[PDB]
Amino acid sequence: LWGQLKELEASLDEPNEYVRNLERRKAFSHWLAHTAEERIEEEVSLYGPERHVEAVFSFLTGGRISDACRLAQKSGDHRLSLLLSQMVGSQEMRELISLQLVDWNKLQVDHYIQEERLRVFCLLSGTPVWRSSDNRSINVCSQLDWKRTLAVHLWYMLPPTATIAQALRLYERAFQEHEEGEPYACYPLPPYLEDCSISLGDEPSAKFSSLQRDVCVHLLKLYSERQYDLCQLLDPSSVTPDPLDYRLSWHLWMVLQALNYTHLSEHRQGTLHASYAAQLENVGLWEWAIFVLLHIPHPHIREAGVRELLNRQCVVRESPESLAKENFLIHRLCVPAQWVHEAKAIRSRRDGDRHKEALYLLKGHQWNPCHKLVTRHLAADAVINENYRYLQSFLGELSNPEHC
Amino acid sequence: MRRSKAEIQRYVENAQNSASSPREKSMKGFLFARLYYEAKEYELAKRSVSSYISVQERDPKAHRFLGQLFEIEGNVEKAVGCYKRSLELNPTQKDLTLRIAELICTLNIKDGRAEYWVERASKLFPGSPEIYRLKEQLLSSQGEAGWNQLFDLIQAELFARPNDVYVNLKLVDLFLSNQRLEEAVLHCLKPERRALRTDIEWCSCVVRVFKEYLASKQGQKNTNMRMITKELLLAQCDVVFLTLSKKDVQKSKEALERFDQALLSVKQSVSGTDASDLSVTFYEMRGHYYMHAGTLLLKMAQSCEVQWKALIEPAALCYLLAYQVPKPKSKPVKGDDNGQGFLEELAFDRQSKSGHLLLTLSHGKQNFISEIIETFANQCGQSILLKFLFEDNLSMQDSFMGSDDISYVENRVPDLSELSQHDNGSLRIHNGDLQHLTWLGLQWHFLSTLPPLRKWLKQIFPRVPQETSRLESNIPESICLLDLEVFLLAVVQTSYLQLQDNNTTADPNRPRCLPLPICKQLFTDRQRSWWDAVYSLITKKALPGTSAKLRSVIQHDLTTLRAQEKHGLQPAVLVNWARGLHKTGYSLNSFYDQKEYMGRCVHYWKKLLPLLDLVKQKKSIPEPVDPLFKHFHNKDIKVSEVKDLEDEACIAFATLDLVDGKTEDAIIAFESVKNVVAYWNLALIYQRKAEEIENDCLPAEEQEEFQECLLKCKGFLKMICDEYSAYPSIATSLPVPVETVFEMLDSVKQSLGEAMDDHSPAFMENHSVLTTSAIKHSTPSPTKLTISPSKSARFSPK
Amino acid sequence: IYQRKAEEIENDCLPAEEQEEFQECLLKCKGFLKMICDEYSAYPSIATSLPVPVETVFEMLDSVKQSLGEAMDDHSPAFMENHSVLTTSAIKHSTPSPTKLTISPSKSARFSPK
Repeated sequence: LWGQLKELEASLDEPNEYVRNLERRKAFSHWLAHTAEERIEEEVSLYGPERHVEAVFSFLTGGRISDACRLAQKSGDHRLSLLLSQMVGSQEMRELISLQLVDWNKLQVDHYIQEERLRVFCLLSGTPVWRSSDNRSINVCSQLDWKRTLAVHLWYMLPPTATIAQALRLYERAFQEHEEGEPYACYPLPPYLEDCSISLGDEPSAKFSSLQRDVCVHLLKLYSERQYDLCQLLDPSSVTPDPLDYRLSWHLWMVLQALNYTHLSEHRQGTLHASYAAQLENVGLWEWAIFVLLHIPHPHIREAGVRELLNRQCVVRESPESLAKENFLIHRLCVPAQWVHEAKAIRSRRDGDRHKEALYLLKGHQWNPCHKLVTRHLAADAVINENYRYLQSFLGELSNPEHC
Repeated sequence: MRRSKAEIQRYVENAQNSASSPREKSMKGFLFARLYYEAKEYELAKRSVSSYISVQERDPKAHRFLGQLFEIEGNVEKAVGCYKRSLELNPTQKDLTLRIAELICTLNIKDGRAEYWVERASKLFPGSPEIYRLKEQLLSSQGEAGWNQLFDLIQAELFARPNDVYVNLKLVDLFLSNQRLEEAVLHCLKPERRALRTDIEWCSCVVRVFKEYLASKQGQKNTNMRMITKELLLAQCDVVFLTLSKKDVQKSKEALERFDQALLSVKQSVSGTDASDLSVTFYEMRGHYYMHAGTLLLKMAQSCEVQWKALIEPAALCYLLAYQVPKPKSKPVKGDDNGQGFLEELAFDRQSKSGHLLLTLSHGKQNFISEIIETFANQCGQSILLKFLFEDNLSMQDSFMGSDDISYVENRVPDLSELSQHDNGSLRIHNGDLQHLTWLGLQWHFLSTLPPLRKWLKQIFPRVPQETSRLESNIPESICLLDLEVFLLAVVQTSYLQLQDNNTTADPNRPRCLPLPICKQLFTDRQRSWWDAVYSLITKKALPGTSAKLRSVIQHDLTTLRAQEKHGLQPAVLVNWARGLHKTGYSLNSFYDQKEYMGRCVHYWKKLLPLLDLVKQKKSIPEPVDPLFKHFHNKDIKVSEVKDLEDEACIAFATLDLVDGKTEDAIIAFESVKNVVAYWNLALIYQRKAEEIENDCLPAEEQEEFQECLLKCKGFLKMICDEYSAYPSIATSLPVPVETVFEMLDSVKQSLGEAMDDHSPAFMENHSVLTTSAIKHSTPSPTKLTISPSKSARFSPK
Repeated sequence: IYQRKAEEIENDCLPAEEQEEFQECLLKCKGFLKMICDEYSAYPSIATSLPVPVETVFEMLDSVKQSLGEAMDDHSPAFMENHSVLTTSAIKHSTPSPTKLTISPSKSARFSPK
């Protein structure tokens, strides 16, 4: 949808909006064909040599017209193979198949034809639902996932000049209840809900408003409509069964911000940053939870969140891992070394280690707290034990004319 | 596409197999119930919503929906129970309180719950007609105690709604049930009841009550009996009129027969010398009887019971008899204008209708009225008329028509000036009804004469300004008489075109326009809704609380009438408005009125010019999905006609500059068009310039200017004569008869004297200098009054 | 303006639509004349800004009341609540630059100086 296309970079001139839309439509068509590949190979392996028409239908619903033609030819269906060879680029052929279907229905010959075969002719004619003379409804989309259903709308139901937004709108009408027909397409559920047999019992209109859509449909809507709601798109429930998994939602928000989408409310941005930082804190990647919090636009909220996380997770014990995390914060994240030392001073106070507290207050540039701690609690013990070098290390550094 | 039971059940089974808990299955139950209801599977809908209610007991929508399912099954008590529960959970559902009251009254009126629910509904919807009906049903069950409360309820509802036909009928029936016939009569005689005369059930009830009263008092010579007999003849006439419009031919025959017998019964009591109010009403009602008889004959021809040819002459005799009935001679008795002015208004309405129908039925035949009098104004013609109307049901002696003298009929063709006066009288009874106005406008249009819409609109809307300075405003309070005039001109034109397209296969003897009672709706429901909104707002007759909705209707379609952005008008409508306004404005002697009409004419020409450019480019004109005025493709402007319309627009611009007193700019503009109409306007300008110079003692310089003006006038008049001699078809484009051009040319020759006939200076060789600067016809933008006093307007209207 | 609009509509045989427009024009005229009287009653100094003697405003207000008749004195529709729609487009008072005479003849100037 948004990435660099090699075909658009090969032109020295600014590519016309029509050429951009055509190459984007081809890239999206290739994406749809690749998403169906694993499932079509499974389906074709199951149908065997006896159900060659169902295997031909499966290849057509993946855009693999050449392999559908070869399978039909190998199975001895030379008439179907000839028909399929003519489908690449002729609108006239689609109209002739549509006339042929109408004539079979008028003559009541359609009832003697296998349903799977009529379904192939319906697909090739660009008719999504066909009513046979026997009052049987042949639905092309009935056995398709929402991705193959959308692909059939893009390849067979629309002209080769049609935009991604036109294909999406036609697919949306296909699963909505309308005065002109029964819904014939599946609703675009997330993949963890695709196998949930949600029995759509007799009241479907009130249930679709509660059913989360796949993140891919939300992205296709955002591409078609620049003002589409980002709150639904960035909800974890569009991707995962776990409502606490903010991994994809947070990274999508960073990419959408890089694409100049800015219409996400500051409150929802704050929720995404806080939820993903809390997920990383629980996994023990709290140094990366700081990185996530550093994306917060508001300086005071950002600063408060970073210091709060440092105060919780900063360890006073020098392990090679703790020092690697500190080096990551200071050198890669550019976090002030002062704040890391302040957090270590607060932790040393909790642990009762007044020596380490004084050392980290000194390194943290907290001169007044350091001086009060040294004078009240370290000076008397150092004088009584004659440890003058120890008291001189703190008081010597504090004695600098800029600190005094 | 209705989902099949099997599709819904597969969807429900899949949605139930995917649910992790019994609670989650039941939470989807409301959606399943709605799907089963859309499939008419009410038992499965009930099970699905009951399974939802057992998990979500506090959802008002589920209890409401369960009540609807029980109501469809006819289980009223369970429905009322579910609706009560929904109303308890959400009291904002005022509609449910009314539905509970209706259902309880339907189940058992003697239920003490019914009074509570009806009174609770009455507090939520004060003055609802449905609550009045429920209270009527309750009180009708309570005997004598119910009677007094029902009387008080009816008086309260009549105070809130005096024009409700149903409540007025119920009051009369309640007087009749208590043998209070005198009060039923007194209630029918109330002057506020004149508004109910448009309803057939009311007029039939009034007729019934008055007949019963007159029967009960037979033998008492009371002044009240003459008054009730007068109002009975009026109410019978209304029943005939309403039956002619709203019922079939057979019911119209029976209504006219009852009116015939009523007139016959009164004829013996009316001696021809008595100037009594009953005698005046009897002769007025005789005229209405014949007008309605002629209308019934044309109705029988319209239903294909009889051929048009056989009923035209008999119907024309009936309209002749109706037209010739003398108007009631008003003695202005100082003090009670409400009774006698009404019979005069009826007489004007009869004379207008009958006179226009005589002109329609004659098809322009000069001797038509004479042929009808000779053929049918005799006892044999009466016997033929009686047979057409009543077949063998009435004898010549048992009929008013058979006993009436029709032999004394004058050979009087309706005069157009008298008809225009009668039309102004008829407008008072119809109160600005759009059907009446459109019908009159069509009658004048079939005569090729402009309807006097300005006079009609000033009578209907006496407080509306003639023009507005804010044509770009769409505010309803900015409406002017010119907006209403162009609306009526377009309605009349669109009605005329619609009658032509429907008449291309009609009998040559069929009247071009039918009488109002039997005439189809001449306008669209949108044109009705706009006119009724304007009328209700301006006359302050709008119902309380409706005024915001009425303003929105007006504001939308006022943009169309003013030809604002995206107006969606057909060009032919703009041409008709500009022409209608040009002709009306030119015929007015008032400078201010001429300027307003010419200013508005020029406004529509300026809006039409860009559409003529589209037609010249062979581009299609945008048509609205629901237009205020229908587009008629038989009147689409042809590319050949575009030049003549551009020249007509230029003439209208030059005429406005002339009316503004910019005489020199107008001369230059007329000289540019080079058409007979422009030469005629140039001749008139130079004649007026010569008459302004004509004072009995001119200086030699003013004598040369006078002679130059007369020579220029002679020049342009000669060009008109020379063009007319080449093409006699030009007589149709001339604003005046060609005789007036010759008379003016001969007067100008007499004033020039014989001594100048041999020196024509080459009238066109010396003005070949001034190149192309687009003359911007600027209307002044509103720059603040700076009074500079030094040009007295030189233009007095002599 | 509204008085002249009413006088242009005043012909002796008006359609019901033209009778409503006539009454609306007279009600608008009465409204503006009343506003002048109400402002004069608050500030008598306004008599110096008026183009006419205040007596002529009262005479015109009383003639307009006589033409409306006594039957409408009790129903004031809120004279200013319904024209709160059209945003700011600078009304360019353009004088016409001299574009060459194209004669389109179809609007007779409606304004005769009576």
